Amino acid sequence: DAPDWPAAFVRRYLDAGHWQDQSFAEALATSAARHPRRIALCDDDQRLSYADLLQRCRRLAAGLRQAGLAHGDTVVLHLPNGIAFVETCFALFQLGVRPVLALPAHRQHEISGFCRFAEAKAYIGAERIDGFDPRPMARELLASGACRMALIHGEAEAPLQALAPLYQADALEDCAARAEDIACFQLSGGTTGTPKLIPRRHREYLYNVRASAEVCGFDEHTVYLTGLPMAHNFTLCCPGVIGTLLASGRVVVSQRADPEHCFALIARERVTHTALVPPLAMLWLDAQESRRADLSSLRLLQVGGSRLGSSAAQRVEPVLGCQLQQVLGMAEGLICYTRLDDPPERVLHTQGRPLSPDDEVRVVDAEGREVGPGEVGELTVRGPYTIRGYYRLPEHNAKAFSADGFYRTGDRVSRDKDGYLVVEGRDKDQINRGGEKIAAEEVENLLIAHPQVHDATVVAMPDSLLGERTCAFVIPRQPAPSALKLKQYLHACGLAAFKVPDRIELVPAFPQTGIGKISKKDLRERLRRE
Ligand SMILES: N#Cc1ccc(C(=O)NS(=O)(=O)OC[C@H]2O[C@@H](n3cnc4c(N)ncnc43)[C@H](O)[C@@H]2O)c(O)c1
Repeated sequence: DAPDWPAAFVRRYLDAGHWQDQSFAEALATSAARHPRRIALCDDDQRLSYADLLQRCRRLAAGLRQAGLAHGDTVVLHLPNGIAFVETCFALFQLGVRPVLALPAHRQHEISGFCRFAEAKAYIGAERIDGFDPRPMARELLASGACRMALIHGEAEAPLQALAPLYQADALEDCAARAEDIACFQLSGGTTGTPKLIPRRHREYLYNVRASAEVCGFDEHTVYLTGLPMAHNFTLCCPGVIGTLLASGRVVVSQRADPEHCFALIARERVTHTALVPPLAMLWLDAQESRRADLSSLRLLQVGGSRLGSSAAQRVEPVLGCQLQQVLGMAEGLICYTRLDDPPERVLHTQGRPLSPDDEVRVVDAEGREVGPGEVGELTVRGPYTIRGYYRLPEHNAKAFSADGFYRTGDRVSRDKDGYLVVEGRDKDQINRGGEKIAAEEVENLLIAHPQVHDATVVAMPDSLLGERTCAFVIPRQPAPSALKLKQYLHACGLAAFKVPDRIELVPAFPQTGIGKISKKDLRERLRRE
């Protein structure tokens, strides 16, 4: 069902001290006991101390148990960023009930799939999420038998049930979860959904949190803004919301990543840390009048999910006044971080080095040969917080994991002389133009350096004579440059002639994935049909 680490690995990871003997609920209880009255979590109106958060989680756990959720059950958790997300997560952790961590952007196709694949006892959602009313969907989940109950935070009508009254139960003090148990199902973030369920276990996911918190300098004075969906691995655990809580910092909830909102929130709450994907970082760097906000509290911006090119990376410290950290991560495991004392050569041009000393990285060619230093190949990895299989997916798992347990990421990377990863992109985003390979990131980074370019993305399109030609989609800043002007600019930059895009499309926006990454797959489909 959930392939485990072989015994030799379990022993090593315990011996090394990576895997400790606490579940998520116990870890939060321990943190809360260190600083019970300090504010742990705040939104626009509500501010919860560690002690009140813990008590609210224990009461909700009692109410969920009364509603029929039992140790070993699964639920689909589909909430917007907020206090209820945190409370519900940790209440389920306490009960040993596993949440599938659905994104706000997920809709009926995904949510129904998750409920059915996991045999979820409940859907837990809100009266509104990401501009969508999920309540008709939730009623259809019940009517079709996708789940047995549907709990809604907010107003709803029968046969949906209300989540808020379950907080009135007497606090449950016991914890049913074991450190070796599956704690939750993360979701894959590939380009061919429906997302796959990723079993994360308490002890390994907590190692992910603790090690990330140390690398990122989290401490008691960390004020973390949720700039991405809390359900996502980056926001939740790297070090994320849970890392902040376990460091006894304070989490500031936001349901929006636009700089007009977030910059005011940073000034009001004296935010110190956040994490974004590159398209959102570009919005923050290009914020106009909003930059009048007092951002002086900001200490660290993590950027990952997709590569932040050096042109944009170089602007972070001058414009925002904070340190940059680049992060390569995946919900399946491996995180790579640039370090807080790393020189600019690493921070501007790489996506970090592996989090754990026991992360085993192999970069291989199509034949499975390990490539030479600085050469590009497929990233494969095994380690102390990287899964050995997706949940209940033996057929796919036989293809996605090597015989010796390495996860095949589908990412193309090289490694520099110090072990830092440099991500070319996804395997499917490669470009072969008449036999000449083109690094899309090289061309994109040059375009993004242009003063009237906001963002740029380069994809392949079919061509009878060359097999593939290239098309750059470019979001301008006014006054917008023409395709011809950008081609002249790339020439002035020294770009090789065959790397200049055959076609340049000026557009207002790019199609995006669930947490805001650019969907190159959607752009290629748009070209293919045309
Ligand atoms: N801390 C942390 C953290 C950060 C991001 C994710 C995340 O993005 N998870 S993910 O499961 O949604 O997607 C994974 C896939 O994103 C791509 N990718 C991610 N970072 C990339 C980068 N800096 N440069 C280029 N590509 C990157 C790869 O293709 C990769 O396989 C996460 O889980 C944790």
